[PDB]
Amino acid sequence: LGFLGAAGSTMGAASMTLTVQARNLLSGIVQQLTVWGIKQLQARVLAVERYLRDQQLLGIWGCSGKLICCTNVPWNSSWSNRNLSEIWDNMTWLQWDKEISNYTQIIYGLLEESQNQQEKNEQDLLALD
Amino acid sequence: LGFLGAAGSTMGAASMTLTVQARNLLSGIVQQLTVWGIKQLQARVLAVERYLRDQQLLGIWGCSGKLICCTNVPWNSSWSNRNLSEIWDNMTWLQWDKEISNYTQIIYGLLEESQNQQEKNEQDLLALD
Amino acid sequence: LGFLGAAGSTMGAASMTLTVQARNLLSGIVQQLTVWGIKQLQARVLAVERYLRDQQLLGIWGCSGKLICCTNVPWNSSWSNRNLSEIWDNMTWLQWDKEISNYTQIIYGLLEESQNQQEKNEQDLLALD
Amino acid sequence: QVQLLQSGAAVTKPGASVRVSCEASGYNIRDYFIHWWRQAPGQGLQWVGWINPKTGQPNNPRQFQGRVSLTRHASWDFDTYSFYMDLKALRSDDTAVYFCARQRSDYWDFDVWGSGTQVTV
Amino acid sequence: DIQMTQSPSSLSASVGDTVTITCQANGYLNWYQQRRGKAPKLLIYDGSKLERGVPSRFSGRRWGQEYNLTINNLQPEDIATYFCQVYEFVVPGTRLDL
Amino acid sequence: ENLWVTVYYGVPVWKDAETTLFCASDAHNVWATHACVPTDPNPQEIHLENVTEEFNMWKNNMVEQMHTDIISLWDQSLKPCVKLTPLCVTLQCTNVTNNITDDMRGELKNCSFNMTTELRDKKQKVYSLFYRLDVVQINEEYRLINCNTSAITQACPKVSFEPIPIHYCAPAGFAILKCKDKKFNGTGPCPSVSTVQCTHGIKPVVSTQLLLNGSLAEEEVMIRSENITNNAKNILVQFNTPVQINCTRPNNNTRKSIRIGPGQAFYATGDIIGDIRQAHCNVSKATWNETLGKVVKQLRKHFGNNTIIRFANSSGGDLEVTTHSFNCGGEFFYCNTSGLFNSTWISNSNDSITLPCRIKQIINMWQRIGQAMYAPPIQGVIRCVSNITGLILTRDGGSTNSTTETFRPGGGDMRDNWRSELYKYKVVKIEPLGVAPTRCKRRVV
Amino acid sequence: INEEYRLINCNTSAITQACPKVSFEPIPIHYCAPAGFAILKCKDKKFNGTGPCPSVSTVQCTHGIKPVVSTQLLLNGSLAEEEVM
Amino acid sequence: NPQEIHLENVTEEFNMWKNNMVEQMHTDIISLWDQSLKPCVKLTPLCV
Amino acid sequence: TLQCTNVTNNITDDMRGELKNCSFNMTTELRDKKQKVYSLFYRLDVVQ
Ligand SMILES: *[C@@H]1O[C@H](CO)[C@@H](O[C@@H]2O[C@H](CO)[C@@H](O[C@@H]3O[C@H](CO[C@H]4O[C@H](CO[C@H]5O[C@H](CO)[C@@H](O)[C@H](O)[C@@H]5O[C@H]5O[C@H](CO)[C@@H](O)[C@H](O)[C@@H]5O)[C@@H](O)[C@H](O[C@H]5O[C@H](CO)[C@@H](O)[C@H](O)[C@@H]5O)[C@@H]4O)[C@@H](O)[C@H](O[C@H]4O[C@H](CO)[C@@H](O)[C@H](O)[C@@H]4O[C@H]4O[C@H](CO)[C@@H](O)[C@H](O)[C@@H]4O)[C@@H]3O)[C@H](O)[C@H]2NC(C)=O)[C@H](O)[C@H]1NC(C)=O
Ligand SMILES: *[C@@H]1O[C@H](CO)[C@@H](O[C@@H]2O[C@H](CO)[C@@H](O[C@@H]3O[C@H](CO[C@H]4O[C@H](CO[C@H]5O[C@H](CO)[C@@H](O)[C@H](O)[C@@H]5O)[C@@H](O)[C@H](O[C@H]5O[C@H](CO)[C@@H](O)[C@H](O)[C@@H]5O)[C@@H]4O)[C@@H](O)[C@H](O[C@H]4O[C@H](CO)[C@@H](O)[C@H](O)[C@@H]4O[C@H]4O[C@H](CO)[C@@H](O)[C@H](O)[C@@H]4O)[C@@H]3O)[C@H](O)[C@H]2NC(C)=O)[C@H](O)[C@H]1NC(C)=O
Ligand SMILES: *[C@@H]1O[C@H](CO)[C@@H](O[C@@H]2O[C@H](CO)[C@@H](O[C@@H]3O[C@H](CO)[C@@H](O)[C@H](O)[C@@H]3O)[C@H](O)[C@H]2NC(C)=O)[C@H](O)[C@H]1NC(C)=O
Ligand SMILES: *[C@@H]1O[C@H](CO)[C@@H](O[C@@H]2O[C@H](CO)[C@@H](O[C@@H]3O[C@H](CO)[C@@H](O)[C@H](O)[C@@H]3O)[C@H](O)[C@H]2NC(C)=O)[C@H](O)[C@H]1NC(C)=O
Ligand SMILES: *[C@@H]1O[C@H](CO)[C@@H](O[C@@H]2O[C@H](CO)[C@@H](O[C@@H]3O[C@H](CO)[C@@H](O)[C@H](O)[C@@H]3O)[C@H](O)[C@H]2NC(C)=O)[C@H](O)[C@H]1NC(C)=O
Ligand SMILES: *[C@@H]1O[C@H](CO)[C@@H](O[C@@H]2O[C@H](CO)[C@@H](O[C@@H]3O[C@H](CO)[C@@H](O)[C@H](O)[C@@H]3O)[C@H](O)[C@H]2NC(C)=O)[C@H](O)[C@H]1NC(C)=O
Ligand SMILES: *[C@@H]1O[C@H](CO)[C@@H](O[C@@H]2O[C@H](CO)[C@@H](O)[C@H](O)[C@H]2NC(C)=O)[C@H](O)[C@H]1NC(C)=O
Ligand SMILES: *[C@@H]1O[C@H](CO)[C@@H](O[C@@H]2O[C@H](CO)[C@@H](O)[C@H](O)[C@H]2NC(C)=O)[C@H](O)[C@H]1NC(C)=O
Ligand SMILES: *[C@@H]1O[C@H](CO)[C@@H](O[C@@H]2O[C@H](CO)[C@@H](O)[C@H](O)[C@H]2NC(C)=O)[C@H](O)[C@H]1NC(C)=O
Ligand SMILES: *[C@@H]1O[C@H](CO)[C@@H](O[C@@H]2O[C@H](CO)[C@@H](O)[C@H](O)[C@H]2NC(C)=O)[C@H](O)[C@H]1NC(C)=O
Ligand SMILES: *[C@@H]1O[C@H](CO)[C@@H](O[C@@H]2O[C@H](CO)[C@@H](O)[C@H](O)[C@H]2NC(C)=O)[C@H](O)[C@H]1NC(C)=O
Ligand SMILES: *[C@@H]1O[C@H](CO)[C@@H](O[C@@H]2O[C@H](CO)[C@@H](O)[C@H](O)[C@H]2NC(C)=O)[C@H](O)[C@H]1NC(C)=O
Ligand SMILES: *[C@@H]1O[C@H](CO)[C@@H](O[C@@H]2O[C@H](CO)[C@@H](O)[C@H](O)[C@H]2NC(C)=O)[C@H](O)[C@H]1NC(C)=O
Ligand SMILES: *[C@@H]1O[C@H](CO)[C@@H](O)[C@H](O)[C@H]1NC(C)=O
Ligand SMILES: *[C@@H]1O[C@H](CO)[C@@H](O)[C@H](O)[C@H]1NC(C)=O
Ligand SMILES: *[C@@H]1O[C@H](CO)[C@@H](O)[C@H](O)[C@H]1NC(C)=O
Ligand SMILES: *[C@@H]1O[C@H](CO)[C@@H](O)[C@H](O)[C@H]1NC(C)=O
Ligand SMILES: *[C@@H]1O[C@H](CO)[C@@H](O)[C@H](O)[C@H]1NC(C)=O
Ligand SMILES: *[C@@H]1O[C@H](CO)[C@@H](O)[C@H](O)[C@H]1NC(C)=O
Repeated sequence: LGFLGAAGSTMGAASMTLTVQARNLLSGIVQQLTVWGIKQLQARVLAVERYLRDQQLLGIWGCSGKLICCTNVPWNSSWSNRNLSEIWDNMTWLQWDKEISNYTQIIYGLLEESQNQQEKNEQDLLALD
Repeated sequence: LGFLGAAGSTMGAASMTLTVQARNLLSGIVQQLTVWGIKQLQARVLAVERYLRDQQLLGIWGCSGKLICCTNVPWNSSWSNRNLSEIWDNMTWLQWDKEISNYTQIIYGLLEESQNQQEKNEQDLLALD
Repeated sequence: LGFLGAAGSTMGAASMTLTVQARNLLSGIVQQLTVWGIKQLQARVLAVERYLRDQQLLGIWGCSGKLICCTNVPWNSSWSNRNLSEIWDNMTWLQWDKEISNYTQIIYGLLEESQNQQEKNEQDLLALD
Repeated sequence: QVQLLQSGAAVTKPGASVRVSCEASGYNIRDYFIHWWRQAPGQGLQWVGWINPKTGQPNNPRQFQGRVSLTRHASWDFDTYSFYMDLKALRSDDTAVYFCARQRSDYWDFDVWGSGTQVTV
Repeated sequence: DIQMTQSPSSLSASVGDTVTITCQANGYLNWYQQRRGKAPKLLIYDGSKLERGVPSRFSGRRWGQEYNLTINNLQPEDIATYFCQVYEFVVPGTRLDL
Repeated sequence: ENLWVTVYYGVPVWKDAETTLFCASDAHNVWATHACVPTDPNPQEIHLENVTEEFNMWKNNMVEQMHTDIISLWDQSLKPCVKLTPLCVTLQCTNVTNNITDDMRGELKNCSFNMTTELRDKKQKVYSLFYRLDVVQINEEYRLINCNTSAITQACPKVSFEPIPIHYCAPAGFAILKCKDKKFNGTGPCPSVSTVQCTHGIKPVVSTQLLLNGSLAEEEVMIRSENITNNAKNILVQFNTPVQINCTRPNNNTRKSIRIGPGQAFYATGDIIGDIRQAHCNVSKATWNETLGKVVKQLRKHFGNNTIIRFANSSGGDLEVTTHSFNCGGEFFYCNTSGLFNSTWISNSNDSITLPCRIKQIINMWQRIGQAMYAPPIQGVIRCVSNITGLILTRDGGSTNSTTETFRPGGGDMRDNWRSELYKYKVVKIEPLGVAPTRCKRRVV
Repeated sequence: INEEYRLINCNTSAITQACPKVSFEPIPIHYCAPAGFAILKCKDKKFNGTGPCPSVSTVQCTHGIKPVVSTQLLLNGSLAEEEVM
Repeated sequence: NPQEIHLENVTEEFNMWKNNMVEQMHTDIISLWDQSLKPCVKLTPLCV
Repeated sequence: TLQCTNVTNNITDDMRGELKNCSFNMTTELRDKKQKVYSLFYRLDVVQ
């Protein structure tokens, strides 16, 4: 397949092609007044700024340099309740994203400190023995 | 608290809120000729260049993806000599930075190669058995 | 020595000074209309884009935050066949780059999946027990 | 079209001068040297010399020193160039046909030529 | 300096067959074709290439300090003069006729 | 045992490339060096043993960027100055004959005309002195020479034309290599390479037949050209010992100021205090004739050992290329060098020479035609001293029988002036990622 | 013009004509700081010009400042809270 | 949302007449003033 | 102000009144001399 093909498939089969979507997030204007002079220059700075906002998040949750990284936060059923097979084999990332957009900000707070900063200080207390 | 609150507190209690200072280093202009056209465009480029000079340093010392990173360099008392409790419980990061600003360039050289590059090759020589 | 000195030496002796080549990839204009106004501004955006395209690659192969990174791909002799000592002791990175420029695109495809995507899912299905 | 128009024929007495023109019409005129060649009846070509049209600088062989003058002139719309060759002290040997030519590269490969102008004494 | 000499003053081959002309030339080299009372026209520059807009019957090759011009499948109009030039120097060409 | 792939980040490797260098200077003037990052007090330079690179001038891209950058700064400094559109009128001129020599007979004209005042409905009568090279007769009454090709423009007499040394630095991820061989050709392999962060101080001085205020060679006289057998290519000579040349404008000039409308001033030329004499340049006859000897030895190596070598004066062209043209203190000179290139050298006094010069005020700097510029007069007396550090020659073609080569001075293209300074440098791009085989293998966990 | 009139500027400068659909009304303006920087703010009531302010605070950008031009009296500005400073 | 955070226990040194926010407010409204005069009518014929 | 007459030289009747032959005074390259020139204009570009 190619860029965004797995968009059709289910989550289980679409989570085998992460590198394809990940590689096309940086450039594409590889080679070489305001109009067409500052049009471009305003775009290339937004792409770098949007790319660094997500590498920062992944590093804060302890997932730096990875594409799949399971954490130490338990899944509250109040967010959703569906059989694991009814998620990884009969629906898509597009369908699932619309069912969760209300809780991501709640989840993001749990990953940030309530899991990693709680864990980053304990290796300190352990390594001093 | 919020952005820069712990600036009042002692190092021990102020080193529990690192993510707050770390999150506000990238943006905050969430959604948005030379005047107000080329000055701002030079502001957003300087913020990125300053944020990448720090991530490069942390990676060279073996600390990438972390906020607290125990190293393998011993603390020469010629830099300072105060009881551990007289540092983490009765002074602040603002006070300590001025008492140490003369030796950081000395320390930074020990972390860069004299600890990590020395350690990076030993794993190379060990994993070949 | 200094910037690019080891360019004279052999691979074995030149691969102990990687940090000096790595530190000079970001800036050096530390403190500082279109001519000389947008000349510079076009350069500083290309230096960042070229630096992030290589940190992205090192992360996809599992080498983020490192300068030497032992992989798990076997060396096909069809790429080259020379004794190990005839590589690390009597030739340079400039010589070896020309003898290998035809296969890097073949190799780069292996590193991207033939180890990491293959290994990133195994730990996923191993930590579930 | 990259034509190099040339002027008609002429004939005159010995000891007199003569001027022959050559127009350039359809390209970037200021980027290619212009050479002048000469052919005698039943002979090969002969190099008369080249001119640089940006500065206007000539170059002639030692045989023609003091007798030939190569000049150029443009117009205030800068599209048309007129190159002139002037010969001063004519003799019987100068009976020939003269060729405007446009160099193209550093191989001295002359792809375009002019019609040629016959002049005799 | 510059040396240049070409080798059939004039051959007299007829229609159909093919012939070759050889120039010995130190240092680049070009070939031209000139009918009577006409301005020449460029066929082959740098000794090997050929100008866009010429029948492929003409083609040349080089070896050492000897260059070769040869034309395949002669035609009723390919009778003219052929000479080789290096840079200010030219040579009195050759004449072919059926 | 079977070797595995290992990845290295930060290996010394580079390819060739092109970019935009930025410039740096020290500490108002045309080259706008007040918008250049200040240089650093540490010119770090690293030597690279055992490595030989391949240089090639005449394709160096640092030259095609120094050209377009000083053509752009020149226009940037003329945008805010005064437009002299009311100056194309009919003039009424008269010869100047007040205490002149006989060489300046006809070189100065005293013209009078009608100018616009600060009120749209009043005119003023005004006079000023003009050089003969700036006016033409209308019908054999004068007019400025440019009024059928372009419009003139000049004000801002607080901007100087003095050249300032300029360093060209490279951005991050790039480097500048430098050849330290002393007998270096144009192209070929240089076996003593070295790297710098930016070049030495280059002066953007412009000239036509002699190269001025440049750098010297260290061993002997060098002769560089691409395909010296192609007579359509210039030749670049570079001395190893400078030759001095003292030039002057001996007249004592005054400067009026005419309010042409609101907030616009035109700087005419008033009377002259004293005698009217000609401008010139003096050169030492002994030193010049000596270095001309050291040039024919190197010139003989490319041609036969018993060849006759001649020097002649320029053969024609425009005024800019048929003379040695330069700029000394805000005035533009055009000197007749026909007394320097006059000699014949075959195999086997103590005074000076005087070269007469002319002066112009309507300048068309780069061959562009649609925009000229005026040059305001300078108060007092002009004087400068310069080093001659090179030549630009051109060989006469059609020379067979292998004897009597003839050379004449040339010029005209300013790119040859930059190649005489940037022949030592080249720009490369760093490739810090490499792979190689080794025995270690990643520990599966 | 001589002891007939003329505009007063005709011997020093040229005049443009204050484009008639643009207003001169001042409008409050907030000055914000880029990323990696901060703006401190002193909250002392009796604050001098210089010296140590012991009641600091931080903001993302200032209050609304009106760019009012005047010479002898300051107009439409901000007041002190305790007394005259 | 005009956020504002109080910082206890910390005292800083202020100094007007060297503040740099003032030398930038000056040059930024001198420059907006000329930007609004560039595109409108030149009164050249009025000097009569 | 232009001074125009009709073009009637070898026209059909589709073009009766569609072209005008106008003459006027123009500024030359010397600021104090004028020239008298002419040009053809379409009727959709001039008004009486
Ligand atoms: C290749 O490289 C070459 C080397 O760089 C380069 O040559 C150099 O070129 C530059 C540019 O042309 C030259 O710089 C200029 O130099 C001028 C001459 O300055 C010297 O002479 C002055 C006059 O001295 C007399 O008067 C003094 C009293 O004021 C006496 O003390 C003197 O003893 C002398 O007296 C004599 O004359 C009297 C009057 O006739 C007489 O009574 C008396 O008896 C006696 O006979 C000096 O003032 C001047 O001093 C300067 O320099 C010295 C160091 O030498 C310093 O210590 C001083 O502090 C001072 O800076 C020199 O001795 C300059 O006048 C000229 O300056 C003008 O232009 C610049 C730029 O526009 C202005 O900034 C400057 O202010 C001047 O402009 C002003 O002029 C008028 C009148 O002054 C003023 O009203 C107006 O407002 C305007 O602003 C300029 O700097 C340089 O000299 C050359 N070097 C050499 C070695 O010759 C060459 O060009 C290059 N080639 C190429 C092709 O690029
Ligand atoms: C100014 O411009 C002019 C052009 O106007 C430039 O002239 C160019 O100058 C260079 C160098 O001076 C020349 O390169 C040389 O070319 C010759 C001839 O090449 C032809 O013959 C080759 C075979 O020659 C051998 O065999 C014949 C008989 O078969 C003998 O007569 C010969 O003597 C030889 O023994 C043949 O192989 C060539 O074809 C190949 O090359 C061309 C490209 O050139 C390709 O297109 C072809 O496809 C094919 O690949 C050609 O037909 C070569 O013989 C020279 O070889 C030298 O250099 C080799 C490195 O490439 C090296 O390996 C050789 O050993 C040899 O070494 C030389 O130097 C030694 C020093 O010790 C000598 O000892 C040794 O005897 C030998 O002389 C070389 O390649 C250009 O041809 C020439 N171009 C033109 C148009 O004339 C000039 O350089 C310019 N100057 C400047 C300053 O810019
Ligand atoms: C440039 O190339 C030269 C030539 O190889 C290098 O010189 C050589 O460098 C080697 C490596 O240090 C020297 O080897 C030494 O041998 C002695 C005796 O066995 C040993 O005791 C040392 O520990 C070292 O191994 C060698 O003597 C030296 N000279 C030669 C071969 O003549 C040079 O180092 C290179 N420089 C750079 C910057 O690459
Ligand atoms: C070029 O011409 C100018 C104008 O004449 C010359 O400047 C003049 O120089 C003389 C002598 O230096 C000055 O004379 C002085 O006058 C004062 C009184 O004003 C007197 O006290 C002094 O003792 C001296 O006599 C004269 O003022 C000055 N003129 C101006 C307008 O400054 C200049 O010297 C000439 N240059 C050359 C190289 O001849
Ligand atoms: C550049 O300089 C050279 C010499 O330095 C100029 O050539 C000289 O031109 C003058 C004026 O035409 C010649 O003077 C004439 O001499 C004859 C013979 O005595 C006399 O009858 C005339 O009345 C006149 O005085 C002079 O001979 C000549 N020199 C040479 C060696 O030919 C040249 O004209 C200058 N370039 C330009 C563009 O003016
Ligand atoms: C270029 O070089 C030639 C040759 O060196 C110069 O011609 C020579 O000029 C000198 C100086 O006038 C002549 O010397 C004197 O000549 C007169 C009459 O010619 C004679 O009566 C004197 O006794 C003395 O010898 C010399 O004869 C003359 N040579 C020739 C062959 O005419 C020429 O002046 C130089 N041009 C320039 C612009 O420097
Ligand atoms: C598009 O959807 C169809 C059916 O919804 C997919 O076809 C089936 O895919 C499953 C696996 O996802 C296979 O096991 C079946 O054999 C397929 N055929 C059937 C059910 O008839 C199809 O793969 C989807 N396309 C993409 C690109 O995901
Ligand atoms: C500001 O400083 C005061 C005292 O210097 C702090 O008040 C004490 O804080 C410690 C630390 O938790 C408590 O144990 C004491 O009970 C507090 N009161 C005292 C000593 O009287 C105060 O916490 C500091 N505030 C900040 C934000 O750092
Ligand atoms: C602009 O007008 C001038 C005025 O004559 C033209 O001048 C030419 O000048 C050269 C040398 O001064 C003479 O050889 C020519 O004969 C002059 N021209 C003519 C027509 O006689 C100049 O050519 C004009 N410019 C343009 C672009 O036409
Ligand atoms: C140009 O063509 C001629 C033939 O037309 C070549 O001459 C022949 O060369 C071969 C060697 O390859 C000899 O065996 C023949 O005897 C030659 N023919 C004659 C008639 O002598 C010539 O070699 C060609 N030129 C080049 C440079 O290859
Ligand atoms: C400046 O303008 C005046 C116009 O008043 C010119 O004077 C006229 O010159 C013409 C030339 O033949 C005469 O026919 C007029 O009679 C003159 N008018 C007056 C009122 O005397 C004067 O020539 C112009 N000045 C210059 C230098 O051209
Ligand atoms: C140029 O010509 C003008 C005339 O237009 C000269 O100015 C006159 O000079 C004489 C000198 O005695 C005075 O009496 C007159 O009053 C001047 N007339 C004006 C209108 O100023 C000027 O001197 C000449 N300049 C030169 C260098 O010859
Ligand atoms: C061009 O200008 C001339 C001015 O010289 C005009 O001729 C004048 O026309 C007026 C009519 O309003 C007459 O009163 C004058 O007597 C004329 N003067 C001369 C010298 O003839 C002419 O009409 C203008 N041309 C056009 C086409 O309008
Ligand atoms: C899950 O979310 C609900 C809704 O807010 C909450 O009441 C419950 O306590 C949560 N469970 C856990 C374990 O946090
Ligand atoms: C500590 O620093 C002092 C000061 O330079 C030095 O003399 C001493 O050797 C250092 N000791 C260690 C263990 O680094
Ligand atoms: C090595 O590469 C060759 C082609 O270059 C291929 O035929 C062979 O199968 C490869 N070997 C391995 C082990 O991949
Ligand atoms: C100026 O003098 C020259 C000769 O010296 C003469 O030919 C010319 O006509 C004169 N011009 C004027 C305006 O007097
Ligand atoms: C410089 O080039 C010339 C001609 O190409 C050659 O003769 C000379 O040997 C070269 N110099 C060096 C040092 O290679
Ligand atoms: C304020 O300034 C005045 C005079 O400058 C001084 O007397 C007073 O002590 C200052 N107040 C403080 C709190 O520093």
